[PDB]
Amino acid sequence: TSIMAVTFKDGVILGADSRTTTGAYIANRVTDKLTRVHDKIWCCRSGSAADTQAIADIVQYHLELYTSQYGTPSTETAASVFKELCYENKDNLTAGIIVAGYDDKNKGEVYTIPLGGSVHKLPYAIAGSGSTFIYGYCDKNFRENMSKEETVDFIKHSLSQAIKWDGSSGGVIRMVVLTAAGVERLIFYPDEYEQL
Amino acid sequence: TGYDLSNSVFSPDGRNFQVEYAVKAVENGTTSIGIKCNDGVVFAVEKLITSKLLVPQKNVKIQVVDRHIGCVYSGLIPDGRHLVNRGREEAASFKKLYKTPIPIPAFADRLGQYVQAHTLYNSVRPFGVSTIFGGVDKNGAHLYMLEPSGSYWGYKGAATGKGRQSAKAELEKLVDHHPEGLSAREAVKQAAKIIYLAHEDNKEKDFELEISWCSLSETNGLHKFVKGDLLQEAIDFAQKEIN
Amino acid sequence: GSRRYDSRTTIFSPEGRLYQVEYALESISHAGTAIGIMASDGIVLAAERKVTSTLLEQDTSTEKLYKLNDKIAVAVAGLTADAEILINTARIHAQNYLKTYNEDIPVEILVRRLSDIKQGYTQHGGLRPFGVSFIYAGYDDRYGYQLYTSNPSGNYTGWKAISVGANTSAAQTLLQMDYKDDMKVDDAIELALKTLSKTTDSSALTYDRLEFATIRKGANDGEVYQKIFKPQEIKDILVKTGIT
Amino acid sequence: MTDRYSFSLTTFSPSGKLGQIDYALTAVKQGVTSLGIKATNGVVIATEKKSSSPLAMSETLSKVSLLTPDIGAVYSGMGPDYRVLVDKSRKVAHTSYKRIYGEYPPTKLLVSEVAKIMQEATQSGGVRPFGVSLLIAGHDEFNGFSLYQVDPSGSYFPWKATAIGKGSVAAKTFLEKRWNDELELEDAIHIALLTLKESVEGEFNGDTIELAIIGDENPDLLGYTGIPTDKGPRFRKLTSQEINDRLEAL
Amino acid sequence: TTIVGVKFNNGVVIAADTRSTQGPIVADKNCAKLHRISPKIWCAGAGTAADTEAVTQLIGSNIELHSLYTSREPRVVSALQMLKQHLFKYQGHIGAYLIVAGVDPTGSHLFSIHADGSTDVGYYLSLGSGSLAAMAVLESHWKQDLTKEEAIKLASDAIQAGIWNDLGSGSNVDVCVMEIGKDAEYLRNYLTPNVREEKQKSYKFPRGTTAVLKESIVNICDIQEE
Amino acid sequence: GYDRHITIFSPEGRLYQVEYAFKATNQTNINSLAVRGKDCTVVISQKKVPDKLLDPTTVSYIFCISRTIGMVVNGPIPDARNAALRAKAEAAEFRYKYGYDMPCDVLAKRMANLSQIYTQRAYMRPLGVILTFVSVDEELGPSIYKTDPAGYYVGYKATATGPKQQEITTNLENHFKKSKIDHINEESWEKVVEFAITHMIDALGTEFSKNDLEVGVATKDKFFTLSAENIEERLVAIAEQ
Amino acid sequence: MDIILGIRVQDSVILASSKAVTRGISVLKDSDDKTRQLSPHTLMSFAGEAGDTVQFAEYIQANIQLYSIREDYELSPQAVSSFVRQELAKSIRSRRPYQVNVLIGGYDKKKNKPELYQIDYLGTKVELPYGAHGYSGFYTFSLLDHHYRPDMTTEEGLDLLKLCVQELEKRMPMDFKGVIVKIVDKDGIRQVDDF
Amino acid sequence: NNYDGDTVTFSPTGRLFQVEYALEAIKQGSVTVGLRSNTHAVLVALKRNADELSSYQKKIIKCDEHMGLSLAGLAPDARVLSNYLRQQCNYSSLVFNRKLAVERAGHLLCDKAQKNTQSYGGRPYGVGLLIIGYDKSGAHLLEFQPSGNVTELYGTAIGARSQGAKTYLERTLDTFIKIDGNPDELIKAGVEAISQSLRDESLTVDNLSIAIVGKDTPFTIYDGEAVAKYI
Amino acid sequence: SDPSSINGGIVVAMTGKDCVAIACDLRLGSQSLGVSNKFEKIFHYGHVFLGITGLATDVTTLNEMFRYKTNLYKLKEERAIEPETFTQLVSSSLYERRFGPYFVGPVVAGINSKSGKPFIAGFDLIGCIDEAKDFIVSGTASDQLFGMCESLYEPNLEPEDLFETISQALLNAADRDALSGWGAVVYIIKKDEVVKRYLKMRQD
Ligand SMILES: [Cl-]
Ligand SMILES: [Mg+2]
Ligand SMILES: [Mg+2]
Ligand SMILES: [Mg+2]
Repeated sequence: TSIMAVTFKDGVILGADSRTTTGAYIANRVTDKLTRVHDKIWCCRSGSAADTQAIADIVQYHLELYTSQYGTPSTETAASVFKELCYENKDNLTAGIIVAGYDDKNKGEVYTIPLGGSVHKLPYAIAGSGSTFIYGYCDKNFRENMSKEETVDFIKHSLSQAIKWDGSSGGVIRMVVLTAAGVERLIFYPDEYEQL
Repeated sequence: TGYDLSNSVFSPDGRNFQVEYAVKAVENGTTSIGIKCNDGVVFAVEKLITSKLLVPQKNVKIQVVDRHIGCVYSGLIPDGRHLVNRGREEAASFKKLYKTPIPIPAFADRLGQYVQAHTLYNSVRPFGVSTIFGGVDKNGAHLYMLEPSGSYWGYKGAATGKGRQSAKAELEKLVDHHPEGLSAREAVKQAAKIIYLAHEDNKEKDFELEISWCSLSETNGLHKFVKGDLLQEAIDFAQKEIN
Repeated sequence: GSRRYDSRTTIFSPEGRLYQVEYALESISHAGTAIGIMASDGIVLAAERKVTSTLLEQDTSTEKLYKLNDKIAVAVAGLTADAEILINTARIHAQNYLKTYNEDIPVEILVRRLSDIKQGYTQHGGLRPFGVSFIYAGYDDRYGYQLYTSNPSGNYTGWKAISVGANTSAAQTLLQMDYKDDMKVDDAIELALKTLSKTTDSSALTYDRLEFATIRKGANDGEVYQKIFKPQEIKDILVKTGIT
Repeated sequence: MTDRYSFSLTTFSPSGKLGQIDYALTAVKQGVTSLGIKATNGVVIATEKKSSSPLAMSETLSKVSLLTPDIGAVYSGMGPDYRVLVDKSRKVAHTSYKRIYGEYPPTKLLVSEVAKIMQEATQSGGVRPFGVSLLIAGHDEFNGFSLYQVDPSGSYFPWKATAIGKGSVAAKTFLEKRWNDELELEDAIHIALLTLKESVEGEFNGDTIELAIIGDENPDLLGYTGIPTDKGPRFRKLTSQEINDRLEAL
Repeated sequence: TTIVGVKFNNGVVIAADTRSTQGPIVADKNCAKLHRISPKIWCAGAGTAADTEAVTQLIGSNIELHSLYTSREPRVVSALQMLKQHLFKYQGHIGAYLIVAGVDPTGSHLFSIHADGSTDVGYYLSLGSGSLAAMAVLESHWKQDLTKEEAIKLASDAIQAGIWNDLGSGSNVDVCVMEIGKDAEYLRNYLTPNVREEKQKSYKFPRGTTAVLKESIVNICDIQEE
Repeated sequence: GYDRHITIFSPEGRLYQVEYAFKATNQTNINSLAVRGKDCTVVISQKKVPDKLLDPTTVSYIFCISRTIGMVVNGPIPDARNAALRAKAEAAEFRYKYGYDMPCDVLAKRMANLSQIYTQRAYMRPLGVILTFVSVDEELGPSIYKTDPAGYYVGYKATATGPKQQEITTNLENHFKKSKIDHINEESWEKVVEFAITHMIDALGTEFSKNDLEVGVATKDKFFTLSAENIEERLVAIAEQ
Repeated sequence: MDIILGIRVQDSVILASSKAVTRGISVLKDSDDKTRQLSPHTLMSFAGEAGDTVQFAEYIQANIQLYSIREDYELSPQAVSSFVRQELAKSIRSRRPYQVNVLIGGYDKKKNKPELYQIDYLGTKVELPYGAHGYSGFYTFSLLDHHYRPDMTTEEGLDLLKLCVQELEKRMPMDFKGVIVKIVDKDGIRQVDDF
Repeated sequence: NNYDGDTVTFSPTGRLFQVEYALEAIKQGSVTVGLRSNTHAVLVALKRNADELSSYQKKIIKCDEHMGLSLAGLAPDARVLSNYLRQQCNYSSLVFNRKLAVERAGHLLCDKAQKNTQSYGGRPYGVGLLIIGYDKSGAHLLEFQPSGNVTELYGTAIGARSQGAKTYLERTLDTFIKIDGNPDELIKAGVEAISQSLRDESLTVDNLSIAIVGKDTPFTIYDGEAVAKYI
Repeated sequence: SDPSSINGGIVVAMTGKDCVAIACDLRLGSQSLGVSNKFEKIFHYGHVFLGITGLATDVTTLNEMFRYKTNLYKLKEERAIEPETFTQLVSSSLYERRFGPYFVGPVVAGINSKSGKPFIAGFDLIGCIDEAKDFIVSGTASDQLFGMCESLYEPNLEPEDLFETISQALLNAADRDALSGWGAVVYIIKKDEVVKRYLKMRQD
């Protein structure tokens, strides 16, 4: 995996590659790692596919039940439900999740949850095996309050490099845009992002 | 007959007489009130001085839940404490899982479901208290009142205990004369007056006034007790109105 | 609380009787008569079905006689549903014993186990007793052919000939009169049917109102055969004995 | 809390009666009439869809239920008690049989399992008996076609034909005159419709009558082809139209 | 084992080989790897053969009870969700690797499940020891908007690649076609490209060749009357 | 006479505690109505705020169970909320286990089974409520399924609940006897709500303001309640023709 | 413990068991009786892990004695052996299994036949004319295969047993301090005090 | 009447009779007095004997170095409640290195007694307690009733004829509260208070029981010749 | 150490024209030590035959277990269990011990009493059914048995011809396995007669 979430002026965008691995064999070259736990609260999955799918399904169940009783949950609340599962089952899980969401009050927010189960609220976050190769690039190129087009370019260029160097990453670059306007899915194919 | 001997038994009317008998214990208790103001809530209660040997200001009746919710009740005091203890557990588990402090409507249902559960079986007795509670959350101020049956609604003003009719009448005047709203400091003054006026039903023994409040501007949305100069100012305002 | 509604099924009367056991026995006295007769060369089990209908499918019906294993069978008097609960427990106990010792369960050990289960419902648990009386007909290599009975109290006793259900007083007198020790199976078959014919509350005793079974060493050489009689076979034995 | 009713609510009275079972049978007597008739090549079960309101959609309320592909059930008495028994009966057919032997249970054994559930509600702590009497029709390879009645006590009896509920006494007399051992399935359906008309007051048509059969295998209802040994369910619920067609030749 | 699943115009097809092995030995030459969860939901299994059938029948049983409870025809996502949650609970110890396919009122579906309960969605999938040989064929010849006839051809061609090139797979090709608004057709032994040639010699023995010590009649009948 | 205190049979084969739970149902003195359109299902209910000290926004007997399912209750609010919380939990669990949204009729059955258990098990009392579930099901379309203390449930073309249910029931019966169809032949939900309110006015014989009613609407993929101002717009359209 | 032998002759069963008990470095005792009487006509010898052997043997003994009192009847050797097997077969999948091998010698009073059953710690039962556990069979079975006849007398069985013990004393590295020999027949169980 | 068979049943006027009957057991019990100043807190308890051969039943129980109570009613119930207090005082010291506040100790006793008044099968406690203690906010006196009601007071009395001692304390309120730094005079006031509840019998050497706790005074009980000084 | 090859032994089953055959060796051992030459591995419950190889204690335990279950089956069903049904019962019973299994290799053989169709089936230790038309093999010389059966077998053999085929398959396989032999038994099964034959073989 190479995954990232970036806040910008109008909200937040999640980004991911599409490669799933069992060794050197690419078990799925068109995987969807950007997952929906609520209308405008999504997550990026890295680590064990089984673990992150089981966790995401449980979180979706918790937030659906939260919504029926207390109305729309915050992104912070969603991150806390993720954390509770990851921390309390740290011995039996291998999951690195980035939580991203859009409120109207709080706007775009990003929370990263590494292996231990700790929570870290950040302006942007990167994770997965391929993220190691773009710490330098992302730190130099990230600005706060970017536009939608700038943020898409930042994520596209960043994951392009991650894919280029990390054998575990590859395929298409999926993205999900979260703003007041709604939810937009984007896809970018190899012929596009490789020539960058 | 015999329908009133056991809890959770429907009478031929469709009534639970045991719950209705629990209300009698509430009506027997001291007067307590709640006032919803512009950016918060005010709670007040009548404390009967049974003897000179009672230490003033020490036997505190109003209780805090979490850091943003106040609870006051009339009837069997121990039952009220048991309910608040549950409320504190409910609020603790909510904040544990969801991070944010429990919203007041969410909290209201937690108590409601718990009180309602004690009308479902004959192995438990219904609660002998009506509880007035509320506070400030992300969506603003809320005031609730919860009965032995488990029934609760939101309120602009609320009152329960022996002097509830007197209090209710005074609260209804405030609602009519202030459609735009009441300030937090005004509500503290008005709360003092209403308890003093409601003390005519308990006129044999003298009493001690106790007030608390949550306000976005005055207390940063946290529950606090009214003390010292602000308490004395409210007592003076109250004493002036009865004369 | 709940105490208010408790019947207290497991208590003594001032006279030292178990209310529920006594009342369960009263229920069994209205059930169809079942008779067991033990002979030197086998055992007979006869039982009367209760006021049947012409539209009842008899050949696939079983309310009185049940097989516990290849060597042991029972005649039921009381609540059929209650009896089936106990019967399945007894069938399992027989198989447990066979698995453990690699030998067929002795008749008395099976009877004691069921009777102990009935006893438990009279001493603890606060539940109603089983409204069932059994007649056990069985064979083992220790005591040979054996007849027993158990009732809701959990007490069991051995018999040469016995009846349970309705009109046991009249039935036991008739058996006591005509029974002899050197009797044979064919004679016992006739006695069982003659007794039912006289004690029955029905106008006449016909094949469709009966269930019949024999346990014989009339199996080719040293072994035992259980025969649950078919409707046509009951009709034939009724003509043979001269009742119809 | 805790269930503190660990004692029997059904007990023997001085006369030897089990009051609660008798009273449950009384509830069955008040219930709507249902019947069953066995033929040489099938079994039919039928009942009236007594609609509580004309605004209610009576198709959504199923009085005749499939238990297994070859077994069906109908009742008289308390509908809710029936509904939960059908849920329990369907599950027990899998847990205590199909998951063990890899095949559906025979009619008599499934009936035995339902009976056991009804017996336990007659003896267990803090419960009342079920207020229903069931009629269960079914087919299996070694026993052929069969029809069973199950009462609140847990007792069950096999029948050639029978009726339960409101007008059962009159209906059973009607069936005794018409039933013989040479009936074809169509003849049994015809007799079922004639019998049921006597106990119905108002409208008598495909929309107010619920009727199912246990007959030939229906490969068209199997849902798949390719396995010769799987030939489809013998249970089939007759449509509203199929009933009305047989009411013209009535 | 080689198993594949291929989406097409109006439905989905799954296929499998028919060889089951105990190490290097062929236990059964005509094994049935296409299992039925419900009439129009079928799945193919690889890995531990007992686990793939056990887990299929358990979920299939619960799916049937669910269908009766809800008065609705079963959905593939129901079978998928029940399978993955079961497999995740057992943390991979139940060695079931499944390709789940079917049609329901929502439409046609194709999923794969791994033993740890990880799932994925696709238009073409392969699992088992011959999955790489099969996937090579699928990656070479798959296109969008395949017809029913094209999908059956592609699926069986992918299984053949497994049969011939993977030692874990062999013998025959089984196919199951699930089309929308139609009965699912189970095509057992759709291809038979591995019939054994006639032997050079008959090995029928002369009667009395085997030395015998004792003969006796075995009593299979019950205890007799009279 | 303890056969009237717990849920066991009387000599007549009756369960008196169940019958008395039905009587508790009308303790609130509120009437509700539900009807189906082409693309929607509408439910309306009387709203009564007798005390001036009450916050009228918190007084409600309509619940949002899931995104698709809505529930109106006839009975005391404690039992109503008890049922609501449970239905919400059941709907959520269903989605998690079986991978699709719980249908309206299946939820109704599940809550009805839970109600049946209270009529058989002695330690649990029945809830004194009648639950009317509404949705636009993806398979069955517009749906109305109603549950009662006896554990009985059934689908409905339309239905009414409360003290004056019979008057509303007959009014609706007569309309469907004319039109000879199982629904309100109308495109927009706005007009289906107008039909519902109009026919309640005719049956009860009372006029309504914006604060006297409470409305819930089910469409494909969402159920929602109308605000006082959304209802006012509805009342204005009724008066202008 | 070490060596336990058994032989079934015409009208009796003979069990031979070593007397030594060794705690690693030293021989703590040289007169130990590795057997328990389960019923008047049924004897069980045993060998396996320390402690478990006696604990098991006495547990079986208590259960058979309980059965005898309850029914006022002696179980057949076959019935006893099946009970013992089930207990060991139950034991092998326990948290901590009984590490005990046994021989059951009994005289069936119904069939008037001696019977010898060999059961290992796994619950593996076989009826035999002669049997052993551990390495005892490796030395003795070639002699028993040669000399054994089904119609042997008790005295002939003891002589064949002496030849077996002599071979053990010659070729086994361990000093097992001789054997206690017991005979099971129609009259019950007795010990041969000179061997 | 019909509503006093168990603790789970309200009467038509909203009363809990089993709780009221438990309250009655306290009135039958022997008198005990509690009073405090700003520095010290005192318990005085009239012990009761069975006859002349018997000992005098002990009335005062120590809970910690800084806390203890006197009882009136069922003594075994006082042992159960005092044991619970000992544990709670102890949990506070072991876990939080903190002496348990007297007010918080009252809250714990209230909640323990409440659970016995709302559940089927159980029964209310049949004893009344007077808890004294010295913590971080000075001296304290508490009165516990088995209904659950706990009250903080300057002085009080419970048991038979307790009304006489309570009236005396109500008069003396202004005097005894000022008795700071003088333990002997505060006990004198307690002994004079309990004397207003005596009839026929007087305070003897094995009759009287006194306990005290204060600023630099651990909770200590005085019996026998140690109280002859105050007779 | 390996539980499935401590005691040793083999079972083989075949189909013929209107008949089935099942056969087994008689050896029980403790690894190298031969302990018993009378340990039969084929049992029968009514007309359904079951052979079991593997760990001997489990062989005995399972026989007792299926006798238990088929006896209760017969009492309730009022008929003898059929091979197809019994096969499913074996599979269920083995899989319930998925993570603590009986170390065995069962083989079912019999003729359906109603259809008259010959039936055979095999299982792994964990329950997986192998239902072959031709033959089933099991035990420590399963490889050897696969080699014999694959060449010697032809379809539709008459009962007396089938006897010679299965006997020669077992004998020659057993002689190439250290832990099999010490005698052999062959069952020939027809719709209403079953013949049991003990074979003479080398005793090493
Ligand atoms: Cl349910
Ligand atoms: Mg790459
Ligand atoms: Mg109840
Ligand atoms: Mg050799």
